[PDB]
Amino acid sequence: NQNIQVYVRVRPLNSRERCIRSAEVVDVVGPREVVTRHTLKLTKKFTFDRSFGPESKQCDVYSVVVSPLIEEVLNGYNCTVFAYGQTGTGKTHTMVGNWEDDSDIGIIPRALSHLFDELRMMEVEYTMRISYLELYNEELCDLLSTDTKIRIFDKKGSVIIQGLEEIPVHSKDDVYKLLEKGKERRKTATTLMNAQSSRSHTVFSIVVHIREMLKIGKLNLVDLAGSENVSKAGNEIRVRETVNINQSLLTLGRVITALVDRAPHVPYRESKLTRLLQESLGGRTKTSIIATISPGHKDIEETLSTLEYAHRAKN
Amino acid sequence: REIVHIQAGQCGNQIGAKFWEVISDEHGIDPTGSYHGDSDLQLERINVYYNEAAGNKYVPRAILVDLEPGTMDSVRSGPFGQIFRPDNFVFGQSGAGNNWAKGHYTEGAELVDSVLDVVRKESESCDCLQGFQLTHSLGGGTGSGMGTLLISKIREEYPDRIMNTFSVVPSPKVSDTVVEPYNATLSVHQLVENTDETYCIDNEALYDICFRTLKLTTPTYGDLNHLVSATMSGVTTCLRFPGQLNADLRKLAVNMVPFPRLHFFMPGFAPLTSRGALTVPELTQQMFDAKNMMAACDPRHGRYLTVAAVFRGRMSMKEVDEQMLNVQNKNSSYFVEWIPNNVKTAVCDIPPRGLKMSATFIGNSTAIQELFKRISEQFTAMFRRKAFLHWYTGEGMDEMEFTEAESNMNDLVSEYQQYQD
Amino acid sequence: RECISIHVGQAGVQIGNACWELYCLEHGIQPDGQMPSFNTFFSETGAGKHVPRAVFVDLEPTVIDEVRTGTYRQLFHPEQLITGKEDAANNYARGHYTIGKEIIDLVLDRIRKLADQCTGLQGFSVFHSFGGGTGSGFTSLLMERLSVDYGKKSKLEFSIYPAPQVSTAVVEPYNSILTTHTTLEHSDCAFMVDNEAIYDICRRNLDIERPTYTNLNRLIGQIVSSITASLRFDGALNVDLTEFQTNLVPYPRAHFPLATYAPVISAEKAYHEQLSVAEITNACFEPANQMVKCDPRHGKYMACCLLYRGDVVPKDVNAAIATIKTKRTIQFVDWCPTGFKVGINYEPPTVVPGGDLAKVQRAVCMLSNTTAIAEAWARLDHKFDLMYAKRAFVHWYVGEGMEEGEFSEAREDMAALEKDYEEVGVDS
Ligand SMILES: Nc1nc2c(ncn2[C@@H]2O[C@H](COP(=O)(O)OP(=O)(O)OP(=O)(O)O)[C@@H](O)[C@H]2O)c(=O)[nH]1
Ligand SMILES: Nc1nc2c(ncn2[C@@H]2O[C@H](COP(=O)(O)OP(=O)(O)O)[C@@H](O)[C@H]2O)c(=O)[nH]1
Ligand SMILES: [Mg+2]
Repeated sequence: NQNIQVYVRVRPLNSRERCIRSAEVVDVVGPREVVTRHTLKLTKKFTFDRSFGPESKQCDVYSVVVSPLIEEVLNGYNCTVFAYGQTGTGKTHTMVGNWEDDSDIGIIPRALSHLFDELRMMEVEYTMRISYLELYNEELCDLLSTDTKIRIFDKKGSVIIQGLEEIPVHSKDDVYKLLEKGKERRKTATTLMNAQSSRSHTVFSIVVHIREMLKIGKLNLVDLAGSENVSKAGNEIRVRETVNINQSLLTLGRVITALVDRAPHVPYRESKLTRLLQESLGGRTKTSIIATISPGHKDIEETLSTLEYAHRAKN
Repeated sequence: REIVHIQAGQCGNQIGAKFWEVISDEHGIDPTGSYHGDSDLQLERINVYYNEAAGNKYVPRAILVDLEPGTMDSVRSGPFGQIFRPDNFVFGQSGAGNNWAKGHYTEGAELVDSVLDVVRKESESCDCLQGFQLTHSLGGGTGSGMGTLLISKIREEYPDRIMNTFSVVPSPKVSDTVVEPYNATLSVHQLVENTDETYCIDNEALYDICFRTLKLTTPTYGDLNHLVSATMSGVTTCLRFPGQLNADLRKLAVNMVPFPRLHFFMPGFAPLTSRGALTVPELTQQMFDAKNMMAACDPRHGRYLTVAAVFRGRMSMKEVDEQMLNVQNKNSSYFVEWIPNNVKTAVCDIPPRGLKMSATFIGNSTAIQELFKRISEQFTAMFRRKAFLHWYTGEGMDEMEFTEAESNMNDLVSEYQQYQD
Repeated sequence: RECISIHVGQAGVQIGNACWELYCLEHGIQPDGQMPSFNTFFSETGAGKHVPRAVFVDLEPTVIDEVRTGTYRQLFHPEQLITGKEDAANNYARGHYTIGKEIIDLVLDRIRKLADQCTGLQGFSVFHSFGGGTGSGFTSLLMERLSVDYGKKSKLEFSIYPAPQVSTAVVEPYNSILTTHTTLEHSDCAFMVDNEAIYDICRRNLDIERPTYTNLNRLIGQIVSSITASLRFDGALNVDLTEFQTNLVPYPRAHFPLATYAPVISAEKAYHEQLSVAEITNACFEPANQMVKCDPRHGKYMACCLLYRGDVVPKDVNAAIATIKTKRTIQFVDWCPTGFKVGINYEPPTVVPGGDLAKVQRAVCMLSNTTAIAEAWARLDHKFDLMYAKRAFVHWYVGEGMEEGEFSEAREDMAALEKDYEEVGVDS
């Protein structure tokens, strides 16, 4: 579609955040616009497509997002969503949630509900094969089974991955186990701060052929890492991780600006992700960018940097 | 501050033969390896290109590699064949016969382990590595075959070094072998992704330059390799000799690469004269001129992104930079709009021997999509017939890989048309 | 009563070749360090050697070896000639973070060593550029620690401003916006110099159509001698550099003056005109001798220093400073009635044996703060803005450790500087 789905969700307060008794800095108006204060003391406004506050239900943030997104995958086209944000409890509650209670699960099992809601809704040849691959140290790692290379196969734009392990599963808890199988082989880097720093841009692919003729549907779940600074990291190996993370984001940040200006040649081959994800962002597709955040006064410079990644120029 | 130099292919080893002939005379180094120059500046930066061995010996930082001995058989027997220590002559028999997969995908790759250890022991001897430097062609078997294979392992091993190479491009004039568009499209599948820069060079433009500028009758391979080697020293000697604006190759690299895939350049020597004035406005007009473009492209048909103007000699700065400014003033359409100053200067205090001044035009134009159109159109009609392809399919190459090579090449064409207007 | 001098970048180091070229000629000091037959910028040894209070640091090892193999290598102590091994590569991220971190710990101790050797430190003056890699990156990292450890000292910056038309690197506007954010927070008074006007003064008033970097820095070195090396000597009305910031900088962020120098003349034409103090002060306020390519008529003035040299009667200056308000085509703010600080040192202007400036008896250096500079910032901001619109060349920085939100962030603090220079003139 012509209008890019630029979103931002605010996480609620934690109990350890209430031990500090820190004041909130976020002001919710509606589902469209949410004012983000800044005390230094200039309250700024950041207008986006839709914004979710700290007191928002996990089905509710999904139904605005994942429920218009799902059917265009099966109706010919494909659709893509990203998950951009730093390490935080708001990041996990967006994707998988807690899961629990069949409604308060994240965007993934609410989709996995609505996938298997569609399997019982109408009856076609549902074949749900799924791969799950990361980008760790500029190579595409098979998180399911890494036993040498991940090879890309291209007649107009359709990119297939070789070396990935597509698993034809047909129950909701299956990929729920596979994501646990994904995290155990996913590379993390131990550190004094954020040791669980498993920082990798990571795709999660749901391709479902729904043939009768031939009918295909591909869904992509992008797990973007947060943009970091090498100075604030203070680490003497981690920098090669860090500078390749940020440079991959900006090339991804370049091509979306190359989309909205209706530029003739959108570049793709410069970064491996958008080369591996060419047609998913480019076509008559609907791209939802997600920025998670935690309120208070701690990650203020981390908060305002996400809004520059979320701000688009319009007529 | 040391650069590794490797020469591969029948082309590049001929080029590097005349190249080290120049640098030896640049410092008064004898063909044996003894210093007989008269300047400390000849003496100061020898380590950048040489290893000082005992008895004031100087072995060049140079590795010769091929699959056929015959070129190195001529070189080691010929002049400046004794300046090398004989360890560096890493080769074998059974040449590729201008087959890319023989040079890259198979046999030629078996020699690579013998090469990289000689690269390793040379790079271990460097106290501060600075970059790598290759000499090859695109349409050659033992030039492009190992030439892509060697740089792939090195950039994996040295992710921080500058990966420059001097690359001879196939012409619209000569088809020496007919498989020359097949070799180019496989190499560009590696050259975009594993180097930081390169230089596109046609034989045909050097045929034009020795004809219309040097007025020489029969331009032999000695003359053209003499001609391209002047820009090779023209790039690096500002880092070595003192200058006003001394600029690293990385200072070129951050100045000439606006987008991480566009790093192809059209070098050009400024004071090209026959034996029948010399100022900075004299130089820059020869820099601007399309006849001095050592690639077979019309740069006025293209548009420029960035221009590097390396200079050599005692020149007043305002005399350069105002004259540099006038180049953007006359044809402001020829440069891209989103870059306000499109040209970088660099002035070395020391000129080469004989001439009091020399400059070096290094440009990144949108004319290079034309030379990419020659290879892709030559790729298309040959791939339809699959004409003389069964050698490579017999060597283990898939048609999708060739299809993914040309589309990635076609990706590179679509950038320059996008940024031209 | 002493001050330190750091030189970084290829620019400010090569300027510092010309600065210490004057100070040895100021007192008959040889390149050795002794006078054949004053304790402000030197340290005298027991053997009569005088070591300068200068440290020369660069990432490139080229220009440092030009000093310690050419002349004046017997002058500086070799522990001061700090030398890197690999270039800055014209990257701010290299100089500010990536490369310069591994040298600055050696660098900061030498400043800490020399400040311990000093007593009564007036502060220090650094020498760099704006469009550089070492002289924008590393000097940004350098004045960070100095603002921490020496919070009470005067920090002076003789930066080279990126010229509008003549520029020597494509990434020069990309590094100026990064430099000014580090500059605006901690620098107390930073001078800019545009290279085009150094050409413009020399091709018209000095009649030299061949200027080199040597010929430019003799003018630049002559001004720095007029600010400091004269004013640490006796005069009729001496002014210290500590009272500068309260005389010249009216606000927190207005500390960007323009220096110039009026008696710039060739050897021949000084025989014609006997230079009085009246015509020299008018020659400071010429739009064509501003040393930074801006239109002073389009800018209001706030404050203006006039530092003098040689035989000068102050009674003539009071008539001459009244003459400027009599010749009022300048715009002056209604904030400040009397932005004219006079300072007259008794020392003459000195000649360099090889330069083309004649032996005048009197010399005037003029510092000034005008609102014409927002026009100058608007040029460099446009040059930035199109490159960030394309995300041009940014992968050499985010491939080195910067964030894309930061270049947007640093432009706003540059844009916040543009609000202030609009505010200071409009007020009534
Ligand atoms: N007046 C004068 N200016 C110079 C001189 N050398 C360089 N510059 C100016 O410095 C500006 C850019 O700063 P550079 O010193 O070149 O910065 P760089 O290219 O990164 O080199 P380094 O800072 O040493 O790493 C150029 O635009 C030049 O005009 C000099 O010797 N004299
Ligand atoms: N200038 C120059 N070019 C050469 C020379 N020898 C070969 N070439 C070029 O190299 C190309 C052939 O590549 P080549 O090196 O022979 O293939 P290889 O032997 O398999 O590596 C031809 O297009 C020639 O133009 C030479 O001595 N001088
Ligand atoms: Mg330099």
